[PDB]
Amino acid sequence: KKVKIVVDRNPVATNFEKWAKPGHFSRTLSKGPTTTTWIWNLHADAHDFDTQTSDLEEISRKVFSAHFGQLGIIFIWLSGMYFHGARFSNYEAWLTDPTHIKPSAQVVWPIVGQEILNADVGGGFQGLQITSGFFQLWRAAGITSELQLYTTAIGALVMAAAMFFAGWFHYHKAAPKLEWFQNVESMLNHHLGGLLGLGSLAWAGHQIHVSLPINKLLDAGVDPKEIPLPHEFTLNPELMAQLYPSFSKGLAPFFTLDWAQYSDFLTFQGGLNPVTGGLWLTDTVHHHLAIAVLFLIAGHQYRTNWGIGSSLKEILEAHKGPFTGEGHKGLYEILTTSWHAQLAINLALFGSLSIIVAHHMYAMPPYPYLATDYGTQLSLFTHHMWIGGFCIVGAGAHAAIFMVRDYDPTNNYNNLLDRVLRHRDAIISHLNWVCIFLGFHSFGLYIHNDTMSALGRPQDMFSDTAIQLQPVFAQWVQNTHFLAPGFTAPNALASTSPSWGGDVVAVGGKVAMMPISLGTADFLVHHIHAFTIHVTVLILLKGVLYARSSRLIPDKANLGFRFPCDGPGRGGTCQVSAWDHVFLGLFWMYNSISIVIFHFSWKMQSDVWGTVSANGVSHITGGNFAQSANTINGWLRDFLWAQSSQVIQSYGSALSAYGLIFLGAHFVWAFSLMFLFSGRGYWQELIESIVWAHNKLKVAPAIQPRALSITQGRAVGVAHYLLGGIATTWSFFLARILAVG
Amino acid sequence: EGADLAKVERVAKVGGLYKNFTSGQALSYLDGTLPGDFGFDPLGLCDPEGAGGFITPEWLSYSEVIHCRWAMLGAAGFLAPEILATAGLIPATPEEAVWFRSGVIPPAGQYGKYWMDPYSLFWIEAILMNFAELKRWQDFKEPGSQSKQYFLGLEAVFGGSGNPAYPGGQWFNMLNLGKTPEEMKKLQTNEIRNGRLAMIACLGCAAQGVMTQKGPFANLLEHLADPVSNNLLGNLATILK
Amino acid sequence: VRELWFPGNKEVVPDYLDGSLVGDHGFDPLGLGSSPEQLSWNVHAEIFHGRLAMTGVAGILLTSLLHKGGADVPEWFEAGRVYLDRNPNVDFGALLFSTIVMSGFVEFKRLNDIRNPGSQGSGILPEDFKGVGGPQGRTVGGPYVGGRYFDPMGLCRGSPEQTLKYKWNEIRNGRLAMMAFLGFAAQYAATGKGPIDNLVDHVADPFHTTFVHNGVSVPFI
Amino acid sequence: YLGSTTNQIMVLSTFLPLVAGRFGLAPTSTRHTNQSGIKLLPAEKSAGLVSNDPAGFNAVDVLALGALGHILGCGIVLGLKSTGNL
Amino acid sequence: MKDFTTYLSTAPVLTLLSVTVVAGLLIEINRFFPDALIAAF
Ligand code: CLA
Ligand code: CLA
Ligand code: CLA
Ligand code: CLA
Ligand SMILES: CCCCCCCCCCCCCCCC(=O)OC[C@H](COP(=O)(O)OC[C@@H](O)CO)OC(=O)CCCCCCCCCCCCCCC
Ligand SMILES: CC1=C(/C=C/C(C)=C/C=C/C(C)=C/C=C/C=C(C)/C=C/C=C(C)/C=C/C2=C(C)C[C@H](O)CC2(C)C)C(C)(C)C[C@H](O)C1
Ligand SMILES: CC1=C[C@H](O)CC(C)(C)[C@H]1/C=C/C(C)=C/C=C/C(C)=C/C=C/C=C(C)/C=C/C=C(C)/C=C/C1=C(C)C[C@H](O)CC1(C)C
Repeated sequence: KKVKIVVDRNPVATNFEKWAKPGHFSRTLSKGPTTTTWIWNLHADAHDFDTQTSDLEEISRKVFSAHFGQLGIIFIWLSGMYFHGARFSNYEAWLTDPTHIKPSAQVVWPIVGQEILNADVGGGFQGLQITSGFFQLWRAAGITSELQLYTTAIGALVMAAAMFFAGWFHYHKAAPKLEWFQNVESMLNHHLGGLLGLGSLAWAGHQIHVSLPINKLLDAGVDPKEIPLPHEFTLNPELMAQLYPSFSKGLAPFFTLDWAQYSDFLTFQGGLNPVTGGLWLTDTVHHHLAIAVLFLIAGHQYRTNWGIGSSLKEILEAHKGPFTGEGHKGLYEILTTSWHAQLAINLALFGSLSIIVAHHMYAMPPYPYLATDYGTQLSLFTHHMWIGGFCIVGAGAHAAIFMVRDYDPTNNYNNLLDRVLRHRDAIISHLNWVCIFLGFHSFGLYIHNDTMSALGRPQDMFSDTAIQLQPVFAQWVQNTHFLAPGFTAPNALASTSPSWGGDVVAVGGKVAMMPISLGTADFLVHHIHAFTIHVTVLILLKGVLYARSSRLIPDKANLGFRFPCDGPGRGGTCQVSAWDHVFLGLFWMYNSISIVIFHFSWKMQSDVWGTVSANGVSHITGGNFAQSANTINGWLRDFLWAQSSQVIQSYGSALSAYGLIFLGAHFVWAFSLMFLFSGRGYWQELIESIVWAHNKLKVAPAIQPRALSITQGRAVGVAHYLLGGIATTWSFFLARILAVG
Repeated sequence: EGADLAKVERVAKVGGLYKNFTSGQALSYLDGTLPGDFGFDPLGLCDPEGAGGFITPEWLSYSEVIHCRWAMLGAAGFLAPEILATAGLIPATPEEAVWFRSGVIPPAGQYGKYWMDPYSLFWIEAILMNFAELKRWQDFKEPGSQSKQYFLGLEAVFGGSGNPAYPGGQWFNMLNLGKTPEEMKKLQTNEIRNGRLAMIACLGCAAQGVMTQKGPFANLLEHLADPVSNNLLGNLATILK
Repeated sequence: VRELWFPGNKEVVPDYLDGSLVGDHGFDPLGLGSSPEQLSWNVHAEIFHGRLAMTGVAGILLTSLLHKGGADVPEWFEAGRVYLDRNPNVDFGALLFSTIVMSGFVEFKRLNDIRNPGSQGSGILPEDFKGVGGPQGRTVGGPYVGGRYFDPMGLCRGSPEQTLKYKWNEIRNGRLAMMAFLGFAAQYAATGKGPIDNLVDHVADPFHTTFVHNGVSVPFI
Repeated sequence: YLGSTTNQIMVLSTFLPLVAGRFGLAPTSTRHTNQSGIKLLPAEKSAGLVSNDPAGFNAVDVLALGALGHILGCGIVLGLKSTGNL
Repeated sequence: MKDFTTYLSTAPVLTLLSVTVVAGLLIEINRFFPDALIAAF
């Protein structure tokens, strides 16, 4: 009762004795490495704080300090980015001519002929061509100097030191008690209001006072070295008044509720700025102010030290209906006592958020001169897609882990978790039927197209030239969004994106965004997306549901979350755990996200990206997606054989590195197969012969070479498979988009 | 909860707009000791259970006293240059003897006639205040030290007392004022009330300086001139002009 | 007990830094000398650094005082190149090799003193190079090597109080000299003149000739 | 600006919930609504708040209801402003 | 200290340190004596 601050003083002593002795955290790991399996389990169980202590207080404290360490690492990373922008980048040269200078921020040394990697990017500069979109970000912030990047990098280094000090302090000097961590209402109140709310409000203040006059002058077109420094704009309303007249009235309209007078910088326009190809910074100012107010409102819902407010538990307990029995009874207790439950929820929502970010950033480019930077477009989209997919698979894994370790049937009686666990066969049966049906009517359609094309019967295959499959619903939604401004969005002057329809937004002779048409090929690829997503969710859901028990192995949860098998009995029980379900879900997520990024790349290179020639848009590939994507041979020939020409012919250029990784990744992927098709027994007996060879010469180790465990063999295999595949696609995309575009 | 009635009877006995802002949690640990204890604690920051780090009843009380002393110094030093210039006793135009145009913030103004440039004065300030504050801190941690090691004979006056906020040795209490512990408590409450008033005054002076770009005494005079038009609401149009 | 680098704060490093070493004020906030073997090594290193820095700083001071009477002496930061120019028949590699070979002989002597404290006062050397010991309770070897050759005038033979007083003088002047040489390097980097040049520039006009005004310390001014 | 219709309506929309909350017309820090959300329960003193008011309108009641009054009043003033009224 | 040096002798740190030293050495050799295809003595 009563949310308050509670800490233990000096719980842990800051020594170096435990660094001298590896494996101190785990009782089983202690007593020396008798075999190399000890070496592997030392790392595999380093962060598994559950198996190092049963006290939820200690688990929570370790999690808190680890989060501080992660924040420190992220601040080191940001400091590195800003420092490289300040020193080894052509940012100041790129500001003057953002349309023809290729962004760069990493130079290499002369050491072994690698100097060739220094591209002739522009601005009288030589270096690798970055694709992280940092230049557009900095310009949107309103930087326009290389001293400001140095100041930001040094400030980020100081803040990294602060993060590391905070982690050390809150583990070793003043560590929170468990009842501090369990104040979820107060943490939610502070993450809705204080974090997201005040953060959005502060960013709106920055944009209003820094990013808006500076970028206004740059967009009018001025050498940045003449523009007044941001504090000059901030401190006197005279300059802003000459740029934005409403600043001549000050804050009086704000406190008089005559807010319409701020309409010159608080606009509702939508669309893209014609000169930059990005959203209006006035629109984003208004957006951040609005959502900051909305989050400050959101952060007052829950009850703390005063009577007003709602209780999460009371709200949860009151949502019960006829179809659910007890409903959300016990959900509160299984969320404020298990970290893996929160990790599953947060990872799922975070990966979905990343994917949404990717979508909303290709369609509606938010930074100046970022749409025209095709490399930045493609790289940012693909990167956020992959990050989202990984986070989603992690959500599945940690849902399984909670279902194995932190789930007790005593408090989960006839509530929602119990109801779901009590009919899992129905869910899995129907989801498997959906996967079958979608797989057939998505891939068999492509195979029918292939067979009809190979037979010389194009009048039979599904295409715009023959049997049509037109996305009527998607097209209707596109039209509805187009017709919004002035109808259902009366105060919006233009559509939110030039992808619904309208005109072609082209910047600097390059198309920024033009309407995207959906046809039979788009229908087919969307159903391919649905099929892959459904099989992935089937794998992960089946793992979560049958984590505890199964009609095959009822005592599965007694074997733990991560175990190889249960013997060759019952016909064979290989990969029956939840961990192996995550292991297969990784492969299916890879397949899903890979098809998604292939679809994005081909559709954008074929129907959006290109150059305007004063008479029409000449796309990079010429529109072949609409007619060639209907067949598998079309993807193998018109997208994968054709567009690989820029990566295999990259030797002796600045993209030569992309030519190496493209090959090198092909190695890693293939190498992964070693670990995925083989089994531990072969390797153990091979290592036995090797150890005999060593014994014959008195060079055998005292630490036993042991072949990798079954679980570790599978983990190594999947890690290498994903690494090889993702690196191949990354290098191919980058070389293609940095040689054309 | 419903208060304790007898506990909050003492807060009603200090009078004023207090009792209106005190809570049952506060009265569990604010019983009248520590001067200036009127029970105002809406957030339970001085709660002794689960104390640690810098959120302790001792550190918080010590910091409040240190702040009130620094703020009384700062309020007197905010008012004195401007009133002395407006009175014409000192040679500086009243728009140049303003506290924030003294070189503390070079963008906001400067007084380039110091016997050294501001950065070197800050260097000597850093060294001297490092001595003073580090000695004060090590006396807070070890409540009796700083009087054992040599210091040109100064170590005689650095014994301190019980409460770190009131060392009152041979130097810190030269005049030996408040010879009665009751009179000592009364004077402590004088010091804390004046110090809190000065905290509010210093925050007000900074906010007015941003808000009106003039001096605190000039703001006071221009408010007394026309109260209706020269006020917070009237100045809302011209704020950094 | 004794005087500390921080009055109060008796949380000085555990009693491996008790009031036994010469120059001991409990200054080891980073624990670099905790183990006894490393502590002995560090004592040797500190005394050697103090002596070498005392020699170097005295040489720099005198050479910078001569360079102010107009004597044909370069400053300390350009003496190497100036000499190499004025003596063209000498080879840099030769001088660098000879310095490393002759320094190496005596430094191997000192090394095998540190390994075996009394082993170097025998054989070719007499017995005075055996060392008088000193720190850690050793009665032989150490950074303090008595005899009639490293202590010819006998200023620490006789009167233990006088020996302790002179040991304290040596250690405190050595620490001061090390700090002074760090100052020499920093001033040369920030200004580009000699040490005595900087001192007379400062005393001539104490203002406008601080570290703020050189444009490198406070980087923006 | 003082006394104008946007001032009358702002002060009205801020003051009215302050009256409603004291006399049991609106939910405050003591009197909450049941799960139906439409019937108001009797006052509980479990919040731990004391005041010199007879009824017990605490400072937090004033903060909450005045904040909601400003939300409603800003909405009403801007809605009337943005429709040709006001 | 003793424990810090014991930590610096651990396989994870000493291996990484030795690989860094050997890599730096090969990088230096190739920086001063580049493009050496045969053992020309
Ligand atoms: C206004 C209040 C506030 C704010 C701003 C934050 C902010 C944050 N919290 Mg926090 N929290 C709060 C209140 C607040 N919290 C309260 C009252 C509780 C008690 C229930 C918690 C309990 C809590 C836990 C258990 C955890 C966090 C975590 C985090 C971080 C989220 C991770 C991230 O990357 O986000 C975005 C990153 C940023 C926005 C960068 C900003 C970094 C600055 C330095 C934030 C420091 C402000 C600090 C909270 C205010 C007091 C500090 C002061 C005493 C020195 C984030 C910085 C997580 C974390 O990462 O651990 C550290 C986490 O595990 N919070
Ligand atoms: C906020 C995100 C998050 C967090 C905090 C955790 C936290 C945790 N996870 Mg987890 N997980 C996540 C996301 C997350 N996970 C995601 C996104 C996935 C999908 C891949 C998984 C899938 C997963 C599985 C399958 C398992 C865990 C497990 C665990 C627990 C032990 C982890 C450990 O110490 O292993 C040790 C750390 C390592 C072995 C480091 C190696 C990890 C890979 C190989 C690095 C990849 C290489 C890297 C990208 C660089 C490649 C370049 C190369 C050339 C150098 C731990 C509490 C384990 C568990 O038992 O839970 C209790 C478990 O088996 N997680
Ligand atoms: C980021 C997450 C986070 C969270 C959830 C906490 C949470 C907590 N911290 Mg902690 N801390 C953090 C980060 C965090 N800290 C960091 C990054 C540092 C290093 C600087 C510290 C250093 C620190 C110390 C030294 C102490 C704590 C203490 C505490 C506890 C007391 C809470 C309190 O009273 O704060 C109250 C906050 C204030 C009274 C004033 C806050 C003002 C600071 C400067 C933040 C303002 C910056 C703001 C976020 C950005 C605005 C910009 C501005 C220019 C407008 C509490 C459990 C205390 C403790 O020991 O627990 C009992 C304690 O002494 N923290
Ligand atoms: C009106 C503000 C005020 C008040 C009422 C007090 C009151 C008190 N202070 Mg405090 N003090 C203040 C401001 C104040 N102080 C400020 C701004 C500082 C920072 C410099 C200090 C620093 C300080 C320390 C370090 C200590 C005290 C102590 C004390 C207590 C000792 C009794 C005493 O001498 O009373 C003070 C009487 C008055 C303040 C009335 C005089 C008012 C005039 C204007 C004073 C002007 C000073 C004078 C002109 C300078 C020359 C006089 C002298 C050199 C001959 C007492 C309760 C000591 C203590 O607690 O003993 C255990 C203690 O150690 N004070
Ligand atoms: C920055 C954002 C906001 C910060 C809020 C959080 C800060 C918390 C501060 C709370 C104070 C602590 C307890 C106070 C409790 C308290 O007040 O103590 C009572 C106070 C002093 O009491 P004493 O210490 O003298 O007690 C002894 C006597 O009271 C005996 O009865 O007496 C007063 O009434 C003075 C206050 C008058 C206030 C004058 C201000 C006039 C402004 C009016 C504005 C209205 C119009 C505005 C139009 C725009
Ligand atoms: C480990 C450690 C150290 C060192 C310990 C070592 C490494 C002892 C053994 C050292 C040895 C064998 C050093 C050998 C050095 C050879 C040198 C320095 C040759 C130098 C000649 C050069 C660089 C070139 C001269 C040209 C000149 C300029 C003119 C032309 O004609 C051309 C050319 C020949 C190229 C020191 C620092 C001394 C102290 C100790 O405390 C720590
Ligand atoms: C009680 C409580 C409890 C509950 O529970 C919670 C809460 C609510 C949180 C609370 C409250 C709080 C508050 C009110 C706070 C505030 C404070 C302040 C304002 C301070 C200041 C404070 C203030 C201060 C220090 C000030 C100081 C000042 C100074 C130094 C100044 C200086 C100067 C001068 C002379 C002049 C020149 O030319 C400049 C300079 C050099 C600059």
